Amino acid sequence: MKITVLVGGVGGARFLLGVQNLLGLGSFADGPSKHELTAVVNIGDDAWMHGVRICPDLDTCMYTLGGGIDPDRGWGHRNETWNAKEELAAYGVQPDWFGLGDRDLATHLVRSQMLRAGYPLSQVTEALCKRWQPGARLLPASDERSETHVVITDPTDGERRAIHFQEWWVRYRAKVPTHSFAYVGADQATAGPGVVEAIGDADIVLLAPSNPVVSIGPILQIPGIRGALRSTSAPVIGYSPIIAADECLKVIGVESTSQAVGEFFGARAGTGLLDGWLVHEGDHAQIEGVKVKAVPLLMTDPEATAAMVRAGLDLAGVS
Amino acid sequence: MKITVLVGGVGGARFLLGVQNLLGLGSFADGPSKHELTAVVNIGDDAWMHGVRICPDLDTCMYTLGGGIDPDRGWGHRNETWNAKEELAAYGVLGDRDLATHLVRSQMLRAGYPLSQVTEALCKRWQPGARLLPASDERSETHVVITDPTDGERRAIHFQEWWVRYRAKVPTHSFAYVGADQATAGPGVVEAIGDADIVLLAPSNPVVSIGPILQIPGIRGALRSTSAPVIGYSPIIAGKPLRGMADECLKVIGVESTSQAVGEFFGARAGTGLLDGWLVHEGDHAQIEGVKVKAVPLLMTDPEATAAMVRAGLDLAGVS
Ligand SMILES: O=c1nc2n(C[C@H](O)[C@H](O)[C@H](O)CO)c3cc(O)ccc3cc-2c(=O)[nH]1
Ligand SMILES: [Ca+2]
Ligand SMILES: [Ca+2]
Repeated sequence: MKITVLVGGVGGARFLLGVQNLLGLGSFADGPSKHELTAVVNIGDDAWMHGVRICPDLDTCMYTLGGGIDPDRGWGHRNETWNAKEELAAYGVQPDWFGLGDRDLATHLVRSQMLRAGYPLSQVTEALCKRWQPGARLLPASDERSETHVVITDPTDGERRAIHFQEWWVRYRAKVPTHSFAYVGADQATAGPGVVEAIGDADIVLLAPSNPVVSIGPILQIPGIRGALRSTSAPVIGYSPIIAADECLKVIGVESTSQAVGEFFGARAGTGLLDGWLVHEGDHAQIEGVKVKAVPLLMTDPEATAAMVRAGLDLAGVS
Repeated sequence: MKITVLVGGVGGARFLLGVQNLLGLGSFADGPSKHELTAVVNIGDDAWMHGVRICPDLDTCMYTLGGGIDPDRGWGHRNETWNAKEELAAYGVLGDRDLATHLVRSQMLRAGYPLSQVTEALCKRWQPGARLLPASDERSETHVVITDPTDGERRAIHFQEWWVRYRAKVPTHSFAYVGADQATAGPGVVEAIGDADIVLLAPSNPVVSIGPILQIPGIRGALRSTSAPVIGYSPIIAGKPLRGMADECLKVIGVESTSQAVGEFFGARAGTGLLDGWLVHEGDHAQIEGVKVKAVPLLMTDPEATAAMVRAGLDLAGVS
């Protein structure tokens, strides 16, 4: 009936596809729907760039579930052109390191016009989703600003500087000496409309195998959201993103193992979040209070991920 | 060595090229010129659209004098795409290269820069070889008052919406210059009109291209008082197949599409009007009391023919 998933990045979007294929939602609708998919989507990477508002995780989910995503980039449109970006370069304006594709820009333009006219992000997203018809509710973790910053040592002058996550990841490639993460605005952000209720009324809550520190983690920094998870009746099942990201675990000093990431989220039995923790084939993890089972955890295609989604329901004991 | 031109539309940009060709400015420069071209540019078609500020006449002048216009289409960039517009259409609500200009312009305006300075910043890239002064740094947007067919009410529509959607489809009652009364003349505009050796009104549409410049407080007063001669060019070209058609915007204000009527619209400086001279196309006549009228070729076939057109205006004014 009702399943809620926390997501970020391309992995979160690909996980949602697996849920949809499993329950006949969205593009995979084969007859009358009998379940509802709700995604709580990271806003930590959102940024104003060139006077327009970029919501990468919401867009990636919207584009992916709607059949518009670039299969080889994982972000932005299929058949994208970059003529507006080329002309911005010809004007010599900055930032020159962030790619605003022509098709993509229409999304940013409509979004920005609505937000400046007072529409909250949740409403903008549903307005944009009417065109894409993703077959899932894409809820921004908040309608208020909550942006992940990165504290680095700047290589041009050796000075400490905070840069938005986008500049750290897209411009520096996570290649600069990096000291910590800051979730600027998280404590002052309210849980987005429907977010607490979606976590509270779910039959199960799933954590997509997205980046733990900078995709899922920032969702968990919104005060209302972490409490909903601790207080909800539904089982909470996490998927480990460690199959062998590594850069962001290092910054907060956590090992890059399914065991360490499991204890990063922690056990509901204690002060933590998880009731179950699924890890990849051949991987072993043990958390007291957390049901751990090793299963195939590679999102090869919507069919393989659907099995991944099933593995979580089975461990949660939910039908 | 100082010539000021009021301009709007594609005709205004083509006229500026002729001035540049005559005085060796911009693209037609050989060695450093000793003349200065200043354009006073209509802002009446400017609009916020899709959250960005679109300024059509300033951009047309900037792209044209900067050599960025597509020679075989005559409008817009070379190698222009319309993919963002395609997606805007799919969303149910504007060239891709064009959008870059709007993105840069809007960021500057929202950061406190006035339109005059925004224009100077964009011109560093285009280098049009002319000073492009917005008629005002305040909003003054030309609307058209229609009878709306959903409810039969008078409604003001932005001229650009009227032009594609409502023109010739519903009763059209008047023009309104929204914001004009609260607008001041743009920086350097009054001084450009006052210090010129000659002021030219390009053969743009008189009501909605030149006309709205004249609604900006201060600009009409500068025109009446300047010591420079004021020479207007008629936009009426007779001899077309089927005798052409009447200008639709002149029709809204019930003015005939003749060089005589457009001349009387601007009127004579000797009276309450604006012209010292009025050039009409060969084979055409106008007689207005106080106004020197001469028929000469008035087709902007190429910068060379436009250069001759500009030369005739200096000759009519008696300015070297
Ligand atoms: O590495 C890049 N990632 C780009 N991304 C992806 C984005 O960086 C994501 O924030 C991270 O890739 C992690 O999700 C975009 C996402 C959008 O919604 C819109 C535009 C972009 C542009 C880029 C880009 O130019 N380079
Ligand atoms: Ca707040
Ligand atoms: Ca009525």
